[PDB]
Amino acid sequence: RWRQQWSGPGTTKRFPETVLARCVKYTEIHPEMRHVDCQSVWDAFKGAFISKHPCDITEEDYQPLMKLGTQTVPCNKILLWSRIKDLAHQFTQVQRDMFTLEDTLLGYLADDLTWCGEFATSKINYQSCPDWRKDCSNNPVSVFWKTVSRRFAEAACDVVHVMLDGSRSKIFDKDSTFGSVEVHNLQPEKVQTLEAWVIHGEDSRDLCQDPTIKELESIISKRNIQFSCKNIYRPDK
Amino acid sequence: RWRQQWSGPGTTKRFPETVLARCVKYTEIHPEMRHVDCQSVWDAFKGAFISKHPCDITEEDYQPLMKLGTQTVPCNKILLWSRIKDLAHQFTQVQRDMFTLEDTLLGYLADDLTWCGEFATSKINYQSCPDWRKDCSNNPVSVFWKTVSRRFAEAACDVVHVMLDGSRSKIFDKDSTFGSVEVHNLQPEKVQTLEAWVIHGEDSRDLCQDPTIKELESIISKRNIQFSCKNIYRPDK
Ligand SMILES: COCCO[C@H]1CC[C@H](Nc2cc(=O)n(C)c3ccc(-c4c[n+]([C@@H]5O[C@H](COP(=O)(O)OP(=O)(O)OC[C@H]6O[C@@H](n7cnc8c(N)ncnc87)[C@H](O)[C@@H]6O)[C@@H](O)[C@H]5O)cs4)cc23)CC1
Ligand SMILES: COCCO[C@H]1CC[C@H](Nc2cc(=O)n(C)c3ccc(-c4c[n+]([C@@H]5O[C@H](COP(=O)(O)OP(=O)(O)OC[C@H]6O[C@@H](n7cnc8c(N)ncnc87)[C@H](O)[C@@H]6O)[C@@H](O)[C@H]5O)cs4)cc23)CC1
Repeated sequence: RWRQQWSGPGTTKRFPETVLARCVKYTEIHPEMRHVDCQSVWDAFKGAFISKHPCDITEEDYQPLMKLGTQTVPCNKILLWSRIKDLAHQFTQVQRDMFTLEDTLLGYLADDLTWCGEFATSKINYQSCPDWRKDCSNNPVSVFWKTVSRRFAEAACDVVHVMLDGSRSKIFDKDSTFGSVEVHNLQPEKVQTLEAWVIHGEDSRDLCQDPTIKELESIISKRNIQFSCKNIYRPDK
Repeated sequence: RWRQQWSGPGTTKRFPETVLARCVKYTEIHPEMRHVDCQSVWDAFKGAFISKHPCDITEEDYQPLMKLGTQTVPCNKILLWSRIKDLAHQFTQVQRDMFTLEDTLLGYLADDLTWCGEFATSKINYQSCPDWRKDCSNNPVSVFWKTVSRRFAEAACDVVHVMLDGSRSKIFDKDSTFGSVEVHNLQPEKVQTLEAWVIHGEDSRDLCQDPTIKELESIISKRNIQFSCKNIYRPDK
């Protein structure tokens, strides 16, 4: 390998223009967030990773951006999800009431983008960016999602819902973002119940009996939060 | 996390003095290598990782050191090993004929040490060093062993022996240094046979029938190298 050769795709083409345009469009769907200066938002985003080594990013790097993208969503209307992105977002696009992280400004900005800096320059690396597994874990994208997913989980309250893919071999994966960051940052003072919606892909079983679901229950119970689980048998309906 | 916070142990206490002393002692066990200037060897070693980000090390970083530690060992007398370090080295300490990588100068120098640089300084990081899995793969230690193990495998010829731990659940592990670097760098022009010695830990089975051993055979066969396997039932004897 050569210096700064990473295994992952490079920064999304036209990433600066895309983030700015997404901030502009979000400010229009959500009159609550028109107080946001989108050029300031982008500057803070760029400042989090530019000129920094893309294997050495910190949560504090994103703190200016978290401040400018601070957004109050009803803490009792949070939808977490794991490995069922399409249905989770179609669900909140109908409800319009419930919020996934991608329905917040910061999640919307970053959704499906990749980015990283060419260290020791002020330039964006369009050639490759670190892969979390093969290259390094503290890369600009992974650190961003770890930090905003933790803050999203920390803000939830009352009954927190999580949509899970029942057609998977690991319905609950302790190593996912949900299993490794979000579930452990639910605050028992604010959160009374974690309710899992296990979406079936035809499986007549009670997937709340699945061993990974029982594993999730044990994690939740040890945090002094109650657990609830429901089968959703016909995702269509 | 904070900047340069790694998950692995810091550089071995007194690492510079240890590497130098080990080079001195090796030059005395092996009159063949007294042409080696140990201060030059250490300077090259230090130069490979000092002032470089410990998540961005390259094979070329170690090329000055490889040159100064060039060592000819009989290519037909190589012993590779995986997960049976103690017996493999007791074997070559008796034989004195066969060489593991730790019996070469460079392997001897680094054996059981850890090291890394504080990036943007010329100082050694004694607090922590990247863990290959949790932090980043291209760290000074992992890159060193990947590079010297590849060159060791590239130099082998005729019948190459590999000692393996038959008491393990994965007798052959495709992800080990042996499985992922060494076996794929055996040169079919030089190497006629890879012979596995599967050491038993009381298991009367033919462990050459093990599925991971058959997996190894398939890898070796696809490289146009013959395969041989032997059970060693009484490691004591
Ligand atoms: C002891 O310390 C261990 C803690 O280390 C954490 C482990 C997770 C890691 N996060 C990401 C890393 C990453 O590199 N990229 C590109 C992401 C892109 C989008 C997102 C999003 C998260 N969320 C919220 O979290 C739940 C969904 O996320 P889930 O992971 O549960 O569901 P899944 O369908 O499996 O993933 C979806 C995408 O994310 C990628 N993905 C996941 N895991 C990855 C990993 N380990 N490596 C590389 N890709 C990873 C996957 O390839 C898919 O493109 C939801 O409730 C959201 O509220 C919405 S978007 C996350 C990442 C940060 C560091
Ligand atoms: C698609 O690209 C994938 C290629 O990526 C490679 C994967 C392997 C990695 N190598 C090391 C990484 C490392 O961070 N450190 C501290 C090492 C220390 C000593 C050595 C030595 C190798 N050898 C020759 O190789 C065979 C034995 O080695 P084996 O691995 O087969 O047997 P095992 O008993 O399991 O390991 C023994 C020690 O090495 C550590 N160990 C292994 N694997 C590791 C890993 N992935 N992460 C972190 N520790 C790892 C393990 O914790 C034990 O302390 C022999 O025939 C030698 O000739 C003699 S010393 C290697 C490393 C380099 C990058």
